[PDB]
Amino acid sequence: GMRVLIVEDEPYLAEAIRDGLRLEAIAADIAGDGDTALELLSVNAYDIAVLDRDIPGPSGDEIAERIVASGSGMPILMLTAADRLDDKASGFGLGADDYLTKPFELQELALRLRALDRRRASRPPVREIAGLRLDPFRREVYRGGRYVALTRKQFAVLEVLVAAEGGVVSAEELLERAWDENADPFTNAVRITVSALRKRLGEPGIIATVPGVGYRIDT
Ligand code: BEF
Ligand SMILES: [Mg+2]
Repeated sequence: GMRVLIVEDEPYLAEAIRDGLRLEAIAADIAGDGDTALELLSVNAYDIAVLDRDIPGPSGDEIAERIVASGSGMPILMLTAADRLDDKASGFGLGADDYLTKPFELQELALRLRALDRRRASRPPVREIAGLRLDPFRREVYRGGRYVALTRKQFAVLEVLVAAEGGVVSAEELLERAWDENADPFTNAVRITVSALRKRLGEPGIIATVPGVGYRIDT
C-alpha cells in the first residue's frame, strides 16, 4: 500500500480525497493548515505529499520547501487552484515533482500518485547522533531528552554537522549549506554562529573544532 499526506484547507474536499483513495490501498492523513502539516511530517513517514498552496499558517509552498530541504526525497504533488503558467513555474521551482490544477479528476490524481511512487529511489539524512535528536519540520532539538531552544540559523548549522555523522565539515561548506546560495557571507558568520550554538547546547562539549579545517560532532 501507499501512505500519503494531504494538505488542504477546504475540509470536505480533503475528506472526499482521503475517502475516495482508501479502498484502493492509499491511506491518507489530512492536514487543514501549515502547522498541522509540519506536526504530521515530524512524526510520520509518508510516500507522497499532496499540497494545496493557499492554506492557513505556513503556506503549501513553505511546506514544499521544508520537505525538499529535509532531504527525505519524498515526492511532492501540488494540487491547487493556482492554475496560471506563472504558478506552475513557481511550484516546479520550489521542488514539486508534479502539479495538478483544480478542478481535477480523482482517478488522474491516483494515476499520478502511483507514477510518482514508482520512481522514488534511499538514504535519509542522519538526524540523531551522540544524544542529539533533531526534527527539521518543527526545527527542534532534544539533547538527552532535554529541549534545547535554538535560532533558525543555529539549527541549520547543527543539522549539517549531525548529517555528517562525526565527520568534518569546513566553514566554507557550512556557508554553502546553511546560508542561501545567493548570499555570499564570510566565514566569520559561521564561526560566530557555531559559538552561539555551542553555548545553547551546554556542557559537555559536543561540537569539536578541527583546527584549520572545520567542525565536527565529537564522536
Ligand atoms: F488553496 Be489551494 F491553492 F487550491
Ligand atoms: Mg487552499
